[PDB]
Order: sequence, then C-alpha cells, then structure tokens
Amino acid sequence: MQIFVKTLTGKTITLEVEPSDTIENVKAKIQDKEGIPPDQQRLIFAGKQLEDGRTLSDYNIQKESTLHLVLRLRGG
Amino acid sequence: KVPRNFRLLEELEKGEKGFGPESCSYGLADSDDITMTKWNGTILGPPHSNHENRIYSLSIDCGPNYPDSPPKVTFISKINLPCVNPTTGEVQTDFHTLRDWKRAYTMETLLLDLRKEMATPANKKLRQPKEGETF
Amino acid sequence: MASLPKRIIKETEKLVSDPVPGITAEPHDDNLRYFQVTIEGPEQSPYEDGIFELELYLPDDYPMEAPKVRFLTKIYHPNIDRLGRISLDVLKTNWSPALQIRTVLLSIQALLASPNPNDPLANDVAEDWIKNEQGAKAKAREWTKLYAKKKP
Repeated sequence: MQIFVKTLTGKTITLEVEPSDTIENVKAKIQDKEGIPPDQQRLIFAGKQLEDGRTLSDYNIQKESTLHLVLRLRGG
Repeated sequence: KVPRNFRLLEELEKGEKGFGPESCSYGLADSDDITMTKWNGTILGPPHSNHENRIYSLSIDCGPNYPDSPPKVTFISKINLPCVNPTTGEVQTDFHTLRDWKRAYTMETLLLDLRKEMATPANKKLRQPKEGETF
Repeated sequence: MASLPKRIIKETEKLVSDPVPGITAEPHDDNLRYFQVTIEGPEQSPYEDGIFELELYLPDDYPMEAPKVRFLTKIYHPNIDRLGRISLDVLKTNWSPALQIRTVLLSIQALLASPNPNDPLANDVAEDWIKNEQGAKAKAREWTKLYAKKKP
C-alpha cells in the first residue's frame, strides 16, 4: 500500500509499505529514498509520535495516510 | 546530468554531517582545493578480527570525470588486503566497485564495499602492521 | 539533446536580454542547466573592487526545488564557507516556485552587501566579525584583491 511523508522542509515523498511494516522498517525506506539516516528520523501520525517497536497497523495507519518527518533544524 | 562539483558538494554534506554508517568517514583532504579533487577516508576495522579496533586512513582522488569515472583509492595507513598493492596501497581498478562502477556509486558505497572485503569473507586475518605503520 | 522546460529557457534567455545590473549568468554548452555566474561586489561594501565567480545548477525538480549555488572565488564572509557554500534563506526554507534565478542571484549580491555573523556558515570568520568587525572588513577587502578579479 502507499503512504505519504511530509516534512517541515518541502518534500512530500510516497512510500510502498505493508500494514505489518514496523516503524523502524519505515525509517529505512525513508533513508533509501531521501538519504536520511534513521537515527535522526522522528515520525508523527495523527497527533502521535511513532515508536520503533510498533507496526503501521498498530497505529491504524492505512493507505494514503500522511506521516510527518521531523528533522532537527539546521542553520543557514 | 548533475555537474561534478555539485555531486561532490552533495557527498561532502553527508560526509561532514555524518549522514552515513559509523564504520566510515570521508571528506576533503584540505579546504584549499576549490575543485575538491583530493579526499581522505576512514574505515575502522571490522569487529572480531586483526582489523578489529583500528582506523584505516585512505586517500580518494576524485578526478575531473567523477562520478562518471570511478575515483582512485589508496591506503595511507599500512594494511594488508588483496585488492591493494603491497607497496603502494592502491586499490586495483579490477575491484568490483571500481570496475563495474556506475554514476550512482559513491565514496560511501566504495568504502563500505571495501570494508566488507575486510573481516575477509572467510577469516583471512593475514597479519597486520596495525600501529603507525604507514604505506 | 534532452529537452528543457519552457521555464528554464525563458529564464536563461531573459538573463542575457534583461540582465540583472552588475551580474552575469550563462549556461555551459554541454549542460544548459549549469551556469557560469559573476557578481560584482556591491559598491561601498568590503568587496567593492572585485568581481566574484559562482556556479549554479538547476535540479530536475526545479522550480519546486531551489537552484544550487556556490562561490568559486575564495571570499571572506561570515555566511560563505571555504568551499564557496552559501547559507541564505531563499535557497532553503524560503524557496518558492514564484522565485527565480535572477531573484536568487540578486539575493546573493544583497548578502555580500549586508553580512550576518549571528547565523554564520563559517564560524571562524563570524567570530572575527563579532570580536573585531572593522578588522574583518579589512581582511575581506584584502582577500578580494588577492583572489577576486579586479573591477575594470
């Protein structure tokens, strides 16, 4: 199924995922696509900050849900 | 079609902000070459081996045709792998990442693929100079 | 050849046709998304007697994604590092598709006019710029003479 990832920045990528995919498993996919390493990834869905040990289905994240990627703000 | 300079700046970011595995590090050999031709790299020995617990310092030459053409690697720190010349330290152009090399490859993938040959797909602990022994 | 978006082509052409005062930008024959750029150091600034070289590249997803820019001429500035990299809001969070190449270059020129050590890219430079401001202005004016092409 597909889900979207928005970010305070500007990007808005789409991911091919599975209801059973864990959060960690999702952070990885975000890496391959944008190059961002997981240990710096913060994910939020519908008011909830996601935890690595849980699946997408645990969070009731179904197709077309939009996750928000929180990245530590850089300087200019 | 991304110009060499910008591809390099792209990899420079990842290298300086550490966006990569802790086993490897890469960056400019010096902040004066505006062309970013010379780069230094590092690979800490794989765990449980003669390699285990040691930092390998390498030299990466990103030529004017990088990344269309692979870069030139060379072990600074003395070491003893096969694909590397026993006297110079150059990583032979036949090494799978060097040959086969594709634009999509990066100094990151290079160092990793190079760190795999370590821990030697076997036990090949050869016997290392380790120490401050340098090529 | 691999076509070019109507957007780029129109911008490229208008940069020559209706050039930004004190600034030039033209593409590489073998890469029309790659531009050679020169910007005159603002008048009255520490970089007034020089002409600075920069290069710029338009990414595929441009204009949704901001263009890439960096200085080639070595310059002493709190917001420009040893590799010519620039830290400017328009190139990042504030990028918008409404903006264009000319706006960006204008902005980089503006940046030379009024530095900002408080949100630096080169902290060593920035520190000199806070600790001893007039002295930094002098280092910059010197570096301009040393590394920039002299304004005719």
